[PDB]
Amino acid sequence: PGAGEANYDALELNPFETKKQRQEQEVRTLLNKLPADTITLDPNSIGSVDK
Amino acid sequence: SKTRYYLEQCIPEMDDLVEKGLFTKNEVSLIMKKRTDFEHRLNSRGSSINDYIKYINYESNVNKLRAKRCKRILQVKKTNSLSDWSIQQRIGFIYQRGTNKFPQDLKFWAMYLNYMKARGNQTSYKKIHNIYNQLLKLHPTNVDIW
Amino acid sequence: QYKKAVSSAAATDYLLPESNGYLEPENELEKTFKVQQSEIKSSVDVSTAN
Amino acid sequence: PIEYLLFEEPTGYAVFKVKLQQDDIGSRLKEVQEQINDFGAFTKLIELVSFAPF
Amino acid sequence: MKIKTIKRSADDYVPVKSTQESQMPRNLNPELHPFERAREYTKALNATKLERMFAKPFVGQLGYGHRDGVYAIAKNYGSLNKLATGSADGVIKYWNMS
Amino acid sequence: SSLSDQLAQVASNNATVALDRKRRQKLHSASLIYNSKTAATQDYDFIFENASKALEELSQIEPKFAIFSRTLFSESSISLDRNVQTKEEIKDLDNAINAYLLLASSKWYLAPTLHATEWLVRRFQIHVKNTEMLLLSTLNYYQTPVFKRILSIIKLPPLFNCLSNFVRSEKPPTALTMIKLFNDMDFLKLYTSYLDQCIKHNATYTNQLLFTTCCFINVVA
Amino acid sequence: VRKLKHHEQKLLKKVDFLHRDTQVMRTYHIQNREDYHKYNRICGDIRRLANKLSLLPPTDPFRRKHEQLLLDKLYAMGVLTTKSKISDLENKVTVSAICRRRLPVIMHRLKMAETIQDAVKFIEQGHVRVGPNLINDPAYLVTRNMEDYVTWVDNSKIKKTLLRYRNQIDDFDFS
Amino acid sequence: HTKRMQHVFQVKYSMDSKYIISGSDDGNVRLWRSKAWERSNVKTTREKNKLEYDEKLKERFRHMPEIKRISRHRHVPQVIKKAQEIKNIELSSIKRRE
Amino acid sequence: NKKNLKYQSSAVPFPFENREQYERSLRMPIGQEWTSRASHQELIKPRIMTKPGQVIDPLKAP
Repeated sequence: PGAGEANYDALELNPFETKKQRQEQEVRTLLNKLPADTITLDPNSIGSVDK
Repeated sequence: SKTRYYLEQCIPEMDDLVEKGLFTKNEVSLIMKKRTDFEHRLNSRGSSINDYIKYINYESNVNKLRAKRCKRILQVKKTNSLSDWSIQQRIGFIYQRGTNKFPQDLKFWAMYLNYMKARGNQTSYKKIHNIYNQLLKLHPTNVDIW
Repeated sequence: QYKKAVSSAAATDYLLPESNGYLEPENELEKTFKVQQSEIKSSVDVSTAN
Repeated sequence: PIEYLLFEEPTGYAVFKVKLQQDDIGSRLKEVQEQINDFGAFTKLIELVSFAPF
Repeated sequence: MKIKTIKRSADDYVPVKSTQESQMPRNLNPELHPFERAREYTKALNATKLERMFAKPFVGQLGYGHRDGVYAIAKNYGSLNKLATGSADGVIKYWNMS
Repeated sequence: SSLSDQLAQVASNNATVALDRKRRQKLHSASLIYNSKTAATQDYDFIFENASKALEELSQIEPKFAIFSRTLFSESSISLDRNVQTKEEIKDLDNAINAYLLLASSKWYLAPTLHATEWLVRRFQIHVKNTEMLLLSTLNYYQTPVFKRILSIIKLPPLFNCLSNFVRSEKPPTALTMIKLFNDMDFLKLYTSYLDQCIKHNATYTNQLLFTTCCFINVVA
Repeated sequence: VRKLKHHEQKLLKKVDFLHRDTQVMRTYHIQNREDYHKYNRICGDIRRLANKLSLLPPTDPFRRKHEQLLLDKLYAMGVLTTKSKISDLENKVTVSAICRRRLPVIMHRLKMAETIQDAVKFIEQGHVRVGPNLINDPAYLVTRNMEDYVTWVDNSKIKKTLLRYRNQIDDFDFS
Repeated sequence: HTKRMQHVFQVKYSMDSKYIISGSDDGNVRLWRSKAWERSNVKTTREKNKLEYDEKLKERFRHMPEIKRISRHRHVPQVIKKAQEIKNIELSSIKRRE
Repeated sequence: NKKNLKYQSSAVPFPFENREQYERSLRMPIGQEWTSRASHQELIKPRIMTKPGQVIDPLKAP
């Protein structure tokens, strides 16, 4: 009865995807793929400052 | 998109309406399902005056239900809230959108005028003027309108 | 500014499209783990049963 | 500063209200000339207001 | 034993018409949208790359020019087409930049 | 039982669920009066207003249809969906629709019946969920554009392969083909059950009985 | 993936994880991409043997004997026709030479079948024999002498019809 | 900078703030874009929002080393490059004798 | 877990005065996926905005 999350988010994952939406979104994610070395233990370590 | 803009603009009065004890979460959510259906039908191409009219009719019935609900559940003629004028403001917004999209339909223009005049207690003498100015400019050779 | 942002997120929450589903007893004699997949399929919607 | 325009037609006069102004210096550029051709951008620049038929 | 599950109305998600634009549910749950810093950093980096490949400054020159080098320019502070240029030849011109 | 078979079974179960835009335009484009384009573009409100007018005309013809106006022809009937109801409510729908087809088998020469049944097709997907009843209802009108269109939009249960060969052609099915159909032995049991239902509900008429008896004669012949 | 547009090409010019191989596929009809890669790797193997044997001191009986062994064995395989050179070995041993040594191509130049695809169909249907024994798999490089002794299997419809046209059929041999 | 523009003697910035006019003594009155991107056409609201979002994001991440390297790389004539390194040398000299 | 310099920033960008101002703004995100539409707009509204083809007189008020 309560396993999956009832209300998803279209910008990320559509259970309903017309072929054109799917391919367009594929190119979208391909553009914005994160660099491999961004993977770290704390996903905020990009922001800070040092000199 | 623009539908998202309209829905979020609708949120706060919904917040107020649930906050005051006269609409349950589920009922309000159903109301928003219907709202979203209408919003997409207007925004998407191929829409028609029938869609605008049905949207208006649904909202008017919601307003009536809200009025009777506040009459019954707390026996107050008028809550000093945001909603009580929010629904009619949205109806006016619908009329304006419909007429800016189909300035041809005399029947819709006339529904607009009848609504605004009949609710004329709170409305503007000036607002009737503006509607009539715009209509006359668009259809100068309608002696019926004149 | 941050607080304005999170209040906006909460309003979106009023705007969500659906609702999670649950499973509760109503009672004390019977317990949840005693239900059977046949019982659920009988008691629920045909799209899910399919 | 082009607030309105007048357009004569075989079936009567039309008057349009200019909503935005295309930039005045860039007018000779490929980009603004194309937006004149396209219909989507012309609607953003112009909305009809009046129409008196003959 | 009151139960219910996630039931979707295909009528609600996939519109009956063909022209009608399907709806895009949105959920602003932070755990649903996972990478803020890395995602936005790459959006900004792509943005600067696009800036560099769209920088095209020169837009054009004004007629055939002046014979002998330009030494006076004065824009019209009232209008927007008009400037006035003048050259060491002694010849002054009033340009329509539109 | 190969995985392909098992998935064919599941596709049959989910025949009428529109899981994406393309499948929806198929299921909605299938229609009785309008061609594919206009069918795909129009809406439940339009279809339903036409249905209300048509069924009002039919009720004026004979008073029986009022109950269907009450139960299958309301704005609530605009709202509901086949797929999100439970098994019991599915059976209730099926009983109601079978009763309506039994009534409507008698006036298949009226554009009112054509329009009302068009509503029923387009909203409750009879042309997929229950086609045996529909075909059995309209079988004796087999020389009519209405029946040609029903073949065009239908999916054929395994008994009607003869009509299957005549789908999407231009010439009407012939008496000899109908005689093959009846000459089957299982189909005879099916049609026997249908006549039993018609009799117990006292809803029989000449043309239908003529076609039934002529087919039985030619079967024994 | 989508024939992606100009600007996004410029950002992502190299993101495609999805044509001499195909050219030979069409010109001499070799069987598969892995087949073509096999021939390329064979040629590379030969090249590297040449390089390393050259690195070996040229004034060595071992190196020179092994060179002559290699070149003779290649000649016997019939990929090349000459014997007097080594630069021949480094240059003209080609996927083209191997693929023209391929059996259906041999059938075509020796004129068994009018086309490469008809030749391969005949190999499948089992109508050819090399010396005693017949051949079923086209990717069969035929040695010099053997390709000289290729012909049909006996009592096949193909030979029967050939002889019928010639009016030289002879049923004693049950041709 | 251009190979065909020399001794900029007069500069005037335009009354719509969008363009730059430059009179140069080779006899020419060129005119340039103030921001080298902003095409003059009218932009659909979606595109406009995306562009403003671009600008906000890169103002946010302006000082990250990769983005700074990319958005500061601009090609300059060799005369200006060499003059700049010489001028830097002279300033270092002054500074350390001081 | 030594932090990475290439993705470490360099100096507080302009519109901020202090490192902590900078850090908190980095805590708040802009993109469409993390804020409602209205908040996304008013966060990306640029400081100075001009109408397209009009002339900008200097201000005059007393």
